[PDB]
Amino acid sequence: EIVLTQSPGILSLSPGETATLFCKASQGGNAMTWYQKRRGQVPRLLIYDTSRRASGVPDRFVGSGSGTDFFLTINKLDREDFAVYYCQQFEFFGLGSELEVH
Amino acid sequence: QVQLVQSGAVIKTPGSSVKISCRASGYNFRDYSIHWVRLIPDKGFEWIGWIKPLWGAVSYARQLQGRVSMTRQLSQDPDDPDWGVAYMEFSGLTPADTAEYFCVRRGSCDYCGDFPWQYWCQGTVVVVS
Amino acid sequence: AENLWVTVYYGVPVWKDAETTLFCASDAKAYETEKHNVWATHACVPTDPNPQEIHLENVTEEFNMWKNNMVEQMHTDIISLWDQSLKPCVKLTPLCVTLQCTNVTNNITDDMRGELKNCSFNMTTELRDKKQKVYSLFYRLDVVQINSNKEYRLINCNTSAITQACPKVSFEPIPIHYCAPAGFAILKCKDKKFNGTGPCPSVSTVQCTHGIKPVVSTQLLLNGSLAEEEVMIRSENITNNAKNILVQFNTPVQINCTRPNNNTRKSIRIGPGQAFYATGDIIGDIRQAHCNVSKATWNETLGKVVKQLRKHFGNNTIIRFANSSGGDLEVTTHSFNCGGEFFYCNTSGLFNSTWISNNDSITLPCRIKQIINMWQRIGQAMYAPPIQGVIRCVSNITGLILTRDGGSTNSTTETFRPGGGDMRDNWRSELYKYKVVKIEPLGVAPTRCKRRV
Amino acid sequence: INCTRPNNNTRKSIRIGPGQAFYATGDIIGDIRQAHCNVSKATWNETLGKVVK
Amino acid sequence: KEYRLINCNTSAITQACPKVSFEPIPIHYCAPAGFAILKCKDKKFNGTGPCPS
Amino acid sequence: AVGIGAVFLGFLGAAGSTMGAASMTLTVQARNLLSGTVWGIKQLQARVLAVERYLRDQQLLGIWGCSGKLICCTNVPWNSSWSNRNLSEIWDNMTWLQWDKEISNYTQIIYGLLEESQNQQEKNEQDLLALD
Amino acid sequence: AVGIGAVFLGFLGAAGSTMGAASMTLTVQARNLLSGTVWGIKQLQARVLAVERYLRDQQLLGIWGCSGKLICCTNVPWNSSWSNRNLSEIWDNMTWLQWDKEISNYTQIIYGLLEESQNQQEKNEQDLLALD
Ligand SMILES: *[C@@H]1O[C@H](CO)[C@@H](O[C@@H]2O[C@H](CO)[C@@H](O[C@@H]3O[C@H](CO[C@H]4O[C@H](CO)[C@@H](O)[C@H](O)[C@@H]4O)[C@@H](O)[C@H](O[C@H]4O[C@H](CO)[C@@H](O)[C@H](O)[C@@H]4O)[C@@H]3O)[C@H](O)[C@H]2NC(C)=O)[C@H](O)[C@H]1NC(C)=O
Ligand SMILES: *[C@@H]1O[C@H](CO)[C@@H](O[C@@H]2O[C@H](CO)[C@@H](O[C@@H]3O[C@H](CO[C@H]4O[C@H](CO)[C@@H](O)[C@H](O)[C@@H]4O)[C@@H](O)[C@H](O[C@H]4O[C@H](CO)[C@@H](O)[C@H](O)[C@@H]4O)[C@@H]3O)[C@H](O)[C@H]2NC(C)=O)[C@H](O)[C@H]1NC(C)=O
Ligand SMILES: *[C@@H]1O[C@H](CO)[C@@H](O[C@@H]2O[C@H](CO)[C@@H](O[C@@H]3O[C@H](CO)[C@@H](O)[C@H](O[C@H]4O[C@H](CO)[C@@H](O)[C@H](O)[C@@H]4O)[C@@H]3O)[C@H](O)[C@H]2NC(C)=O)[C@H](O)[C@H]1NC(C)=O
Ligand SMILES: *[C@@H]1O[C@H](CO)[C@@H](O[C@@H]2O[C@H](CO)[C@@H](O[C@@H]3O[C@H](CO)[C@@H](O)[C@H](O[C@H]4O[C@H](CO)[C@@H](O)[C@H](O)[C@@H]4O)[C@@H]3O)[C@H](O)[C@H]2NC(C)=O)[C@H](O)[C@H]1NC(C)=O
Ligand SMILES: *[C@@H]1O[C@H](CO)[C@@H](O[C@@H]2O[C@H](CO)[C@@H](O[C@@H]3O[C@H](CO)[C@@H](O)[C@H](O[C@H]4O[C@H](CO)[C@@H](O)[C@H](O)[C@@H]4O)[C@@H]3O)[C@H](O)[C@H]2NC(C)=O)[C@H](O)[C@H]1NC(C)=O
Ligand SMILES: *[C@@H]1O[C@H](CO)[C@@H](O[C@@H]2O[C@H](CO)[C@@H](O[C@@H]3O[C@H](CO)[C@@H](O)[C@H](O)[C@@H]3O)[C@H](O)[C@H]2NC(C)=O)[C@H](O)[C@H]1NC(C)=O
Ligand SMILES: *[C@@H]1O[C@H](CO)[C@@H](O[C@@H]2O[C@H](CO)[C@@H](O[C@@H]3O[C@H](CO)[C@@H](O)[C@H](O)[C@@H]3O)[C@H](O)[C@H]2NC(C)=O)[C@H](O)[C@H]1NC(C)=O
Ligand SMILES: *[C@@H]1O[C@H](CO)[C@@H](O[C@@H]2O[C@H](CO)[C@@H](O[C@@H]3O[C@H](CO)[C@@H](O)[C@H](O)[C@@H]3O)[C@H](O)[C@H]2NC(C)=O)[C@H](O)[C@H]1NC(C)=O
Ligand SMILES: *[C@@H]1O[C@H](CO)[C@@H](O[C@@H]2O[C@H](CO)[C@@H](O[C@@H]3O[C@H](CO)[C@@H](O)[C@H](O)[C@@H]3O)[C@H](O)[C@H]2NC(C)=O)[C@H](O)[C@H]1NC(C)=O
Ligand SMILES: *[C@@H]1O[C@H](CO)[C@@H](O[C@@H]2O[C@H](CO)[C@@H](O[C@@H]3O[C@H](CO)[C@@H](O)[C@H](O)[C@@H]3O)[C@H](O)[C@H]2NC(C)=O)[C@H](O)[C@H]1NC(C)=O
Ligand SMILES: *[C@@H]1O[C@H](CO)[C@@H](O[C@@H]2O[C@H](CO)[C@@H](O)[C@H](O)[C@H]2NC(C)=O)[C@H](O)[C@H]1NC(C)=O
Ligand SMILES: *[C@@H]1O[C@H](CO)[C@@H](O[C@@H]2O[C@H](CO)[C@@H](O)[C@H](O)[C@H]2NC(C)=O)[C@H](O)[C@H]1NC(C)=O
Ligand SMILES: *[C@@H]1O[C@H](CO)[C@@H](O[C@@H]2O[C@H](CO)[C@@H](O)[C@H](O)[C@H]2NC(C)=O)[C@H](O)[C@H]1NC(C)=O
Ligand SMILES: *[C@@H]1O[C@H](CO)[C@@H](O[C@@H]2O[C@H](CO)[C@@H](O)[C@H](O)[C@H]2NC(C)=O)[C@H](O)[C@H]1NC(C)=O
Ligand SMILES: *[C@@H]1O[C@H](CO)[C@@H](O)[C@H](O)[C@H]1NC(C)=O
Ligand SMILES: *[C@@H]1O[C@H](CO)[C@@H](O)[C@H](O)[C@H]1NC(C)=O
Ligand SMILES: *[C@@H]1O[C@H](CO)[C@@H](O)[C@H](O)[C@H]1NC(C)=O
Ligand SMILES: *[C@@H]1O[C@H](CO)[C@@H](O)[C@H](O)[C@H]1NC(C)=O
Repeated sequence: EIVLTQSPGILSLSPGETATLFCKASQGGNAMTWYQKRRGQVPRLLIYDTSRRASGVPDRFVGSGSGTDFFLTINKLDREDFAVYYCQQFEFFGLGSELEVH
Repeated sequence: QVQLVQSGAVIKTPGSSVKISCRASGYNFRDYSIHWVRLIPDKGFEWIGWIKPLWGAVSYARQLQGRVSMTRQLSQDPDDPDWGVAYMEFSGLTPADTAEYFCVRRGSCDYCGDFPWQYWCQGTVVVVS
Repeated sequence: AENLWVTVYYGVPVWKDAETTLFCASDAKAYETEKHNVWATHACVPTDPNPQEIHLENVTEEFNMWKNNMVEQMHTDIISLWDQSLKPCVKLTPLCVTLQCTNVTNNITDDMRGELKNCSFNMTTELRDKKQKVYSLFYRLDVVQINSNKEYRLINCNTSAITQACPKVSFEPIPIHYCAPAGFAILKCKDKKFNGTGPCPSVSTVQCTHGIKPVVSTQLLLNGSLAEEEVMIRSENITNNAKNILVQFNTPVQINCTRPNNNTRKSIRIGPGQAFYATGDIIGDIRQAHCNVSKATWNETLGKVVKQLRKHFGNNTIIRFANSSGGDLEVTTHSFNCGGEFFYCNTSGLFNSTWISNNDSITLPCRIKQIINMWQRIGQAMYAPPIQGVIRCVSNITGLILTRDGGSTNSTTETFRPGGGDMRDNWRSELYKYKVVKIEPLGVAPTRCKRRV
Repeated sequence: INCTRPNNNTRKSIRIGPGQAFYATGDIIGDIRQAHCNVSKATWNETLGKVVK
Repeated sequence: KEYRLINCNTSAITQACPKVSFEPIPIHYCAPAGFAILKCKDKKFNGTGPCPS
Repeated sequence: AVGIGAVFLGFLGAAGSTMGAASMTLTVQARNLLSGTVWGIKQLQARVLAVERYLRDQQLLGIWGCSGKLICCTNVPWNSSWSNRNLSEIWDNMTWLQWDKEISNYTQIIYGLLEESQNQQEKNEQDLLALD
Repeated sequence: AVGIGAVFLGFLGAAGSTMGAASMTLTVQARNLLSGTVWGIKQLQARVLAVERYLRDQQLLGIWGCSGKLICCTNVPWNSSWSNRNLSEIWDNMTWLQWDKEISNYTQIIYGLLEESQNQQEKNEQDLLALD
């Protein structure tokens, strides 16, 4: 079974900067998906097919990567962008990351 | 627009049965899959199963087999051919099932696959004690 | 010299990929059964014998069965032909009425249930004033309980009307040929091993396809075209478990199915010029309609597909099978149309096996529905008339449709299950070898010549 | 120009037979008022002055 | 005291479907190959005669 | 005389080969282009789509120098900035399918160049026979 | 080079101007002529009416001297009893819309003159290449 690994994860930063979370797969060849969950709300789709953005998505979220290694990079951090993030290849799932205000 | 509606929250005794409706409105129901997924604290997400309502063809996960059942009810009239009802049913309840459940539908683009679920319900919290 | 001049060339052989309409045409033997009794001769020019199938050298194109078009218009066209074959036939409006029913005369064990119910009711005669009392037979899957006494009604009379097919028009398939109009061509990959995606190094163009017989079946597709040598599995994304898996195997395996109960039809009149066909007396013992396949050929072909399937999932893997998981009626079992009557036949007896890393015949029982509803349209239910005599039919099982279970949590076994799903996959089992391309003349190239004044 | 009907209305589905729907007009929740239209005074008078001129 | 419908002595009667809406939508007209549509853009043109632009 | 020679192929038969050999046969690729109860509407719109395409091509060829020559030459010099290929290699190395992806960028301009060239040549020869 | 020059107009763009300036552009007026459940019958009869008109015009031009020249000259002298106009004024004074009402009487005869002239010229050159 394909297991995803999440990297750094617990990440505390200030507004106005850029940040990047990392994920690595146990099996290459497939695509990638990124999900945002805020506090006490319903999760929301950011990135499907490893580079494409959904509706209601500003383009300052940029996903990239190849093979097994994928990066999610947000430039120009805002207050609403502090949330929990998930990587997704198939029915499998990764553990998540944490964006906190520093 | 696409809209999903889940049911109200529930507390159950151990070893009980729970039936959860997921009502869909705003699109032609006979053309899209419906997936069921769960969310436990300190667990992340965990996929349960998927159902196509054109013939009700289902599939469940392997580690949850024998304990779940998915049915559907279509809309049969030439007036409102869009709305539809999915039913999930869960038996053999344990205290580890303390979680929140969600029914989802995928995105509707060209390179949209099947697993990138776009539209979500508002989630039903289930407590077993 | 170095002033090369442009030169235009008309009729350069080159093409592009495109999408357009197509052309339906069949043989001349289908016109012998006259007066449009079979469909697809309302809209069929007779095919011209020995069309050209011209061969090509070096040129190599890529194909893709999954985003291929023209299958969509095939699924449209069969539905449209089905609907065009019904409007000249009678409606069954005055039949929705209160039914007085009972059990048929049979020494019934109490725990078994009757598959036949025997009902009587009222019906209008040719005039408007007389009304008569008449009786007929029905299966249990067509009447339900309305709610001392005991009375039933039909299943469909609370959401829709009901149309009887005409007994003139037959149901057997016939070889439909597809052809391109003027200004296109159809390519064809003749490679021996081509899974279904990518480049094919030996192509050939064509003007019309081979014979295609449209049969409707949910699992275990019938009367198909088998591959050359091995047993080929094909899928779109294998690690994705949402997509089905098409298995085409080499040697066909014979299958028999039969209904043994002798039947007598009967003609009730509804009014002026309206006929209606009941099911009268039953001469013989009430047996159960069933299907036979051979044992060892089935086991050997399953060994073949295990041996071929092991390459896509590593060698040391336990592989097993299981029956259908659930859902509506016509997707758990497999279902077909033999002799002008529809069968739904249980398949749990075939998919129970497990496979380690290193004369007798199987029967399976069926059921018979009289009313049907294919394609699950919202207001369209079709009745089917009964027929005469004992019915049997022989066919070749050719292919298979499978679905992997989405097994997480570290299990080495990979079970497989049959799943019918769409009707489109049966056509995709036969149009996996044709894309349609559009001619483009008038190329332009530089060379050393110049037009004089 | 505004126009409105204020009476709240409830539809109702009678069945005629096999697969035939029919829509009646059921109960009326509220006071029975009269449907009407409003226009502004001075704009109407000024435009009529325009067309007279 | 009993009534009947107004139209049931000269005709049948067809119910509209509740699916199909009634609001208008911008219909564009176009000419086929080999014609053209002219248009007077003059500010004052009453409806008859020559138009210079 | 001929024991075994290359006879001819079907239309698009040569299209794998090089352009020099493919230019020997054009008439085969040209002839298979014209000809060889709701369904009648689909057949009729198919046939009129076919003749519409062929008539567009005939008109577009007519407005250049050659109406019905089927092989033309003209007075527009080849700019090597489009193709950057040698003469020696193209007629003995590449196919038209290979060619079209290489010349795909520089289209829709060459057509206008041919239009202007034919127009200016027609008005100049018009002036020539005007003084004649 | 060119700061501001007259680029080109749409089809029928020049048609208010004089004929001398309008004769510079014909290809624009020529190209916009071919291309750019009962209703399908109306569209199909519209399309076949269009191609019927264009084919009639192509044939009527073909039976004269010039098939696809788009500008011709011939061997029929202008009789001044039709037009009674000077050469100096027509190319620098009048429009085609202005022209057509003036030459409206003398039509359907000039066409037959062109027919007979082309016929006699073809049979005489036929006799020339017959003795050749
Ligand atoms: C996969 O493909 C196989 C091979 O074709 C199909 O098997 C055939 O199915 C057809 C059904 O269309 C069968 O055809 C039927 O045969 C009956 C018996 O015919 C014999 O007897 C007559 C009369 O004595 C002889 O002339 C003849 O030579 C045969 O020896 C016929 O009685 C049937 O016709 C009935 O219906 C028509 C309709 O109006 C009436 O006009 C007739 O009078 C008659 O009542 C029909 O012809 C055929 O027997 C099957 N087997 C073979 C070997 O061809 C499978 O059906 C197909 N798979 C599936 C799933 O359908
Ligand atoms: C597709 O085809 C398959 C293969 O045939 C079918 O699978 C079988 O389905 C039956 C369902 O009826 C399975 O269950 C068996 O049903 C029996 C019916 O119970 C009657 O008798 C009991 C008393 O014994 C009464 O109380 C009751 O009211 C009924 O009248 C059970 O009795 C069977 O039990 C057997 O096994 C147990 C355990 O060993 C013993 O204790 C019993 O004494 C008895 O021996 C049994 O449960 C049957 O098992 C299935 N077959 C196999 C091989 O497993 C599918 O049903 C069919 N698909 C569809 C949709 O029908
Ligand atoms: C497994 O499932 C996938 C779908 O989940 C299935 O589809 C293939 O996915 C790949 C993606 O890895 C597709 O490749 C793309 O094709 C499009 C076609 O135009 C290109 O535009 C893409 O370009 C990429 O790079 C660009 C550079 O800027 C980006 O802008 C662009 O967004 C893309 O990132 C890319 O080449 C592929 O077309 C599909 N389909 C097929 C038939 O391959 C895949 O087939 C399944 N199987 C396997 C073994 O993966
Ligand atoms: C489905 O039903 C069909 C019904 O027609 C059935 O097909 C028939 O099966 C029989 C027996 O399986 C076939 O009969 C064979 O005939 C050939 C040639 O005559 C013989 O070689 C065979 O045995 C003969 O020789 C034996 C000695 O070697 C003798 O002992 C024997 O009595 C014979 O004389 C064999 O019997 C028949 O040819 C087919 N017919 C057709 C049209 O297929 C089919 O078997 C059923 N399906 C399954 C899976 O059982
Ligand atoms: C037909 O019905 C429509 C119903 O929408 C109605 O249109 C609305 O009318 C009201 C009042 O005529 C408009 O409200 C206005 O709002 C603007 C901007 O907010 C204000 O400038 C106006 O007054 C404001 O300021 C006043 C002080 O100067 C305050 O005393 C006052 O409370 C406001 O704060 C004015 O109220 C509204 O914008 C429209 N809406 C639309 C969509 O047209 C319309 O008037 C009716 N027709 C007729 C002929 O009455
Ligand atoms: C259920 O099906 C049965 C047969 O399968 C039908 O029963 C038959 O009904 C007829 C009615 O005319 C009976 O005929 C009568 O039989 C007696 C016997 O001597 C004869 O004297 C009468 O003159 C008349 O011919 C027939 O007997 C009866 N069959 C049996 C076995 O009794 C029946 O119509 C069906 N419907 C029901 C029971 O609602
Ligand atoms: C078919 O048509 C026949 C004949 O029209 C129907 O028979 C009628 O059935 C009703 C109810 O079963 C009878 O009403 C009963 O009358 C008796 C005595 O008259 C009374 O004791 C009962 O309480 C009830 O009122 C009716 O008389 C009878 N008519 C005739 C002529 O027999 C029949 O019901 C229709 N339907 C079917 C399914 O058979
Ligand atoms: C069905 O046939 C197609 C075509 O042969 C197969 O697709 C091809 O699969 C191979 C893997 O065996 C792909 O190779 C991979 O290429 C990437 C490119 O970077 C490389 O990084 C990988 O390490 C690997 O070598 C290949 O790209 C792919 N596509 C084509 C056009 O060849 C397919 O695998 C076959 N089988 C099935 C079950 O679908
Ligand atoms: C696929 O295989 C499974 C396992 O063989 C089948 O499950 C079996 O389903 C039948 C009917 O759904 C169960 O029969 C039961 O009989 C009692 C008798 O009174 C009745 O009260 C029950 O309501 C039920 O009908 C049977 O117990 C069950 N077997 C097991 C081991 O749980 C399943 O039906 C198969 N699928 C198909 C389409 O055949
Ligand atoms: C609408 O516009 C048209 C076009 O301008 C007007 O029609 C024109 O009306 C004038 C009168 O104001 C006509 O002039 C008259 O001409 C005759 C010719 O002999 C002369 O004898 C009279 O004394 C008078 O001058 C003119 O002929 C007529 N047509 C055209 C083509 O200009 C029309 O009056 C306008 N207004 C309305 C309300 O229709
Ligand atoms: C017709 O068949 C049904 C089905 O067997 C019979 O229903 C039985 O009714 C008795 C008494 O009501 C019950 O004890 C049985 O358990 C029932 N069987 C089933 C399978 O539930 C019915 O009695 C039959 N009617 C006649 C007239 O024979
Ligand atoms: C099925 O039933 C019919 C109807 O009884 C049987 O046809 C009869 O066959 C016998 C034997 O030749 C004749 O004497 C009868 O006249 C036939 N009746 C009719 C109406 O044709 C038929 O044989 C039965 N099928 C079997 C027994 O396989
Ligand atoms: C089903 O399979 C049988 C053989 O298992 C096929 O029968 C062969 O058909 C071809 C073509 O008509 C003949 O040349 C052969 O002589 C037949 N027999 C054998 C043993 O190959 C049959 O065509 C298949 N299809 C159908 C519809 O019956
Ligand atoms: C018109 O009548 C309907 C029907 O009673 C009213 O809808 C109700 O609104 C109240 C307030 O939210 C709800 O509690 C009821 O459940 C609603 N009923 C239905 C059937 O939806 C509606 O509010 C009325 N319109 C008004 C008062 O303007
Ligand atoms: C029609 O009857 C069936 C019988 O069970 C029922 O399930 C269905 O809901 C009914 N439909 C309507 C519209 O009454
Ligand atoms: C299939 O046949 C082989 C060899 O005869 C045998 O070993 C195997 O057990 C058979 N399959 C099953 C499921 O029994
Ligand atoms: C499992 O496989 C074998 C052969 O089919 C047998 O023991 C049993 O009947 C099968 N199970 C079922 C439920 O039929
Ligand atoms: C139908 O009824 C109306 C009611 O007044 C009457 O005016 C009209 O003449 C009637 N028409 C016929 C044909 O009876």
